[PDB]
Amino acid sequence: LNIAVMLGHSHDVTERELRTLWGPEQAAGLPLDVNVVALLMNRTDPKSLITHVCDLMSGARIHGLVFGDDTDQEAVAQMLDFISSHTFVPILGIHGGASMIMADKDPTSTFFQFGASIQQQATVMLKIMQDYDWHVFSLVTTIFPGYREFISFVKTTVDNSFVGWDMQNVITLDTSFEDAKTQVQLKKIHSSVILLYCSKDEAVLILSEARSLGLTGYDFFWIVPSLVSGNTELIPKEFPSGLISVSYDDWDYSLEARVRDGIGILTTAASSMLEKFSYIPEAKASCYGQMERPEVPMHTLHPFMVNVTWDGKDLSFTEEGYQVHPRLVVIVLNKDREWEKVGKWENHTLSLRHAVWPRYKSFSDCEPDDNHLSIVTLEEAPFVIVEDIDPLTETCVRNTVPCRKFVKINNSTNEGMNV
Amino acid sequence: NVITLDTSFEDAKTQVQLKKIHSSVILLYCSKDEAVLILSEARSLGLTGY
Amino acid sequence: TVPQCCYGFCIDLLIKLARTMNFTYEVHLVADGKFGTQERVNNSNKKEWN
Amino acid sequence: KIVNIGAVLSTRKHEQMFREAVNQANKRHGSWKIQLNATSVTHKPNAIQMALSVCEDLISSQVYAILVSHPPTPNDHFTPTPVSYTAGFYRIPVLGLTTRMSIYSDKSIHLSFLRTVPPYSHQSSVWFEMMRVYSWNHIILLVSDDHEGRAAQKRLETLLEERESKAEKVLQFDPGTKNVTALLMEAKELEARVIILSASEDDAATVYRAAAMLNMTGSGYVWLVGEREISGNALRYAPDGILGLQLINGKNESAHISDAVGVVAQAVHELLEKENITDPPRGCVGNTNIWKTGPLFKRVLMSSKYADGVTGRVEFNEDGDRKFANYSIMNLQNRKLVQVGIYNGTHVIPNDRKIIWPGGETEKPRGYQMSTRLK
Ligand SMILES: *[C@@H]1O[C@H](CO)[C@@H](O)[C@H](O)[C@H]1NC(C)=O
Ligand SMILES: *[C@@H]1O[C@H](CO)[C@@H](O)[C@H](O)[C@H]1NC(C)=O
Repeated sequence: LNIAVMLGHSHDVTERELRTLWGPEQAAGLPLDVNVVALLMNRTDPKSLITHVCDLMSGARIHGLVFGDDTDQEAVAQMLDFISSHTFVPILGIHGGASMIMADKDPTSTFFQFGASIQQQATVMLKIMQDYDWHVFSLVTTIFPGYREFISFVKTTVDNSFVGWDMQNVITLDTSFEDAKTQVQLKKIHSSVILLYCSKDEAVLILSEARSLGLTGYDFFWIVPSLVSGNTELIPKEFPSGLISVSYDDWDYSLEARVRDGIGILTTAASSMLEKFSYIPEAKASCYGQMERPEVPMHTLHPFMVNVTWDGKDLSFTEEGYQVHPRLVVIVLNKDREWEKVGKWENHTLSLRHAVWPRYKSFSDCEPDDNHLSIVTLEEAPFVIVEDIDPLTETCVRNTVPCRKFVKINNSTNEGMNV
Repeated sequence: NVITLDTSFEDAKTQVQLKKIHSSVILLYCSKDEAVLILSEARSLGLTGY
Repeated sequence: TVPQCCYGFCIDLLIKLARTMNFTYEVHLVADGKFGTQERVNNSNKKEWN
Repeated sequence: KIVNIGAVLSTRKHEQMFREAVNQANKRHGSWKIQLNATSVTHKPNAIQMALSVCEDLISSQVYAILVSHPPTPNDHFTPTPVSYTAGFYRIPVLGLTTRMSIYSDKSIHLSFLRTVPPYSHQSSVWFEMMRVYSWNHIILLVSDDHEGRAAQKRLETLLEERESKAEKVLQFDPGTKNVTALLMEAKELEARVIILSASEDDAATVYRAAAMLNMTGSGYVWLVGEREISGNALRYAPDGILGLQLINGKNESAHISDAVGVVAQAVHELLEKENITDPPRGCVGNTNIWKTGPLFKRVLMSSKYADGVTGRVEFNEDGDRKFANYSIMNLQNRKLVQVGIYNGTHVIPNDRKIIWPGGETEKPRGYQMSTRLK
C-alpha cells in the first residue's frame, strides 16, 4: 500500500523523489496506488535508522521498505536483519552497505537482496576456467569462518566435473605475519593459477609476499573474488595487472535501474499475494515496543514470490533468498590499473568474453618473454581433423588443442566471431 | 644456467634467485661466511628435504 | 517384478561362497539390462552411474 | 587514564555484587591506580528500550567492551544479538556468559563476539574421543535442519575424515515433524547400531518417544545424547543407558565473570602500553567510522594467556571462544545422574562406577553385526 525508499547524498533529493514517484506509474498500475516516502541523509547511525523505521511505520502502515546506502560497512546488513526479524517488513537490498551479503538467512528474516553469494561465484569461476582451458588449480586460501564449507563444495564440484582438472591439496596460511612459515607455504606451491579466499588487508600482504618471491610472471594467473576487489577506485600498488574478478557494479546498471527492478519485484509479489488471498497485510501497531514474542498470523510472502517473471526477465529467489540469475560482470585489471567489462553471466547462466587472451605483460618487474607463440594452421590435406565445439562432452575431447577461426556472416561485412 | 647471487645482503633479489632454482642437487662456490647466510636463506625457504 | 528361475555358471560359485561364508544370497535382475557407465542427463555436470 | 565499561545484568542484586567483584578485581594481583570505572545497566526485555539504554549508557561513556550476561530464563531465547550487532559498527568486543549457540561462532554474522562458554562443536570432539577410546568406527548421525546442527555435522565430518573414516549416512530432521518413524526405521535398517542425538529439546523428546515405542531401547543400541537434550522431558521419558554430557562449572555465573573482567582489564592495560588508542565517538548519532583497534583487540586476545583463572590457563580458539573446557560424562541410573568420565583436554578419566548400557548388559557391545542379507 505504501513504498519507502532510502537514499543518500550522492544525487539530488528532488529528482530522486520525482523518479521514485513516477516509477510505478510507468506501467503495470497497481489496484491500490502507492506513495513514496524518501528520506535522504549522509549519516547511517543506528539510532537515525531506527527513528526513520518508526516514522515509516507511523506512515499509514508502510508495507514496503527499500533500504539504500552509500558506505562500505557490512554491519548495516546485520542491523537490518535484526530490525526485520521483528518488524516483519520485506526489504530489498540496493547498492551500498547491503550489497555484500554475508549473514546467515534467519528463518524469520524477509530479505531478498541483489548480492552475489559465494556458491554462485564458484560456478562462474569454473566457467571462466573452462573458457580459458586452464587445467591447473591451486586453492591457496586463508582460514576464515565459513571457508571450509566453500572448499568442500568446490572440491566436490571439481570431483564431480567431467573435465577433471589437476587438483592440489589446499595450502593455506595458518596465521597472519608468521614470517617463518609463509616462505615454506609459498615454496609448497609450484603452479601458475592460484585462487585466493581471504580479505583485502591480508590479500595485500599476500601479494607483497608474492612480489618478493616473484610470482607475477607471464605464465602466472590470479583470480580475485568479489569481496576483496569490491572497492574499484582504491587500487594498491602491490596488485599486478590481470587480476580477474567477478562481481557486479554500476558500469552497466544504475540506482534507478535497481530501484525499478525492486519495485517491480514488490508489485509482482503483491499481485501473487492478491491472487490467493484477499486480505491486506497489517504491520505492528507500535514501532518497536513489545513485551511478548512476535508472530505473523497470515502466511508470509516467501511462498508467493518463489516464481516471479517481470516482462520476460525472470528475477526469482532461492529458499535462502539468493538470486537465481544475477549479473556477475567479469572485470580484468587494466595495464594502467583500471577495471573494464570483459563479459557477462546473465546470458542463461553462461559465460561470455571478448576473446582477448594476452593481457599479462610484465609491469611490476622488467623481464620480457615470448610465451604465446602464434601459429597458423589450415585444413585442406587429410592431416588435420579439427572440428567445431560439440554441445556434448566438455565442449571438446580430452586430447585436443584450442583453436580459433573467423566465421563469415554476411557477404559484405567482415565481422566474424572468434568461435 | 648458473644462477649466482650478485651481491651479498640483497634482501630483495635473493628470494628471486632462490625461486629460480627448482632442482635437488646444488653445488656451492663461495666462502664460509657467505655459505652460512646462504644456508640460512635455504632453511627459511625450506631447502633441506629428503 | 514377477519371480523368475535363473541358473547357470556363476550360481554354483555363489552357492559355494554362501555355504563357506555364512551368506544368504538374494539374486536380483537388472532393471535396465546394462552394466552401467557414465551418462549425460539434465545438469550434465553430474557424474552418476546407471 | 580512566576506562569505563558498561554492564548488562538481570537483577539489581546481581548488579551490586558484580560491581563489588569488579571493584575488588581492580586491586587483585598486579594493577595500577586508575584502570576501570564501574557502570552497569539492567536487562530490559524490550528491544527498543534496551537499545536506547545501551546507547545512552555505554556509547556516551567511552566503552571498549559490553558486559552482557545470560538471560534469566533459559526457556526463552533472549539471544544477545542486538548488542553484538550494535558493537559490530566499531568492532567492539562483547562478553558471552553461557551463550552456547553456534550462530555466534562464525565471524561473518557477528564481527566481534567473545564468549567464555565452549561452542556446541566440542560435542563432536567429545563423541570422537569416546569413539577413539571405545573403538567405534561406523557411526550414524541424526541432525535436524538447523544452523548449529549443520555446523556440528561439518565439524564431525572434518574431524573424522583425518583418520580415513566416513560415517555411513546422516539423517536430516525438521523442527516440528511428528512422523519421523520412517526415518527411524531406515536408520534401524543399517549395519551400525550406535546413534547420536543432536537437536532441540522437544525434537529429542519426540524422537526418543518414537524410539521407545518402536523398541529401540534394546541391548546393543548405544545412545549418545548432547548437553541440551538431557533436561526437560528427557528426565521423565528416558530409561537408563544414556551417555549424557554436562559442562563442569558451566551453569555457575560468577565463576567465569571475574576471570573475564580480569582478562579485559589486562587487555586494556596492554593496549594502553602498546601504541596509540582511538576513542569512540561520544554521541550515538553523528559518526559511522570504524575502529583501528578492532583487529588489534582480536590479535592481542587470541594469543593472550592467563593462568589466574579458575580453570587454569585461559586460551581462545580461532572464533574467540573458550578452548579446552572441562566436560563431564553423564550416565542415567533409575532417573539419577551418575558421574563416570571427565574431560580435561585430550584425556579421559573414568571413575570406579561401571558404565551401564541399554538392555541391562554390563559389557560394551559391538557395532559390527553382519545380518548376511546381501542383495
Ligand atoms: C556362522 O558360521 C558358524 C560356523 O563358524 C555357525 O556356527 C553359525 O551358525 C553361522 N551363522 C549363521 C547365521 O548361519
Ligand atoms: C561459582 O564459583 C565461585 C568460585 O569458584 C564460588 O564462590 C560460587 O559459590 C560458585 N557459585 C555457586 C552457585 O556455587
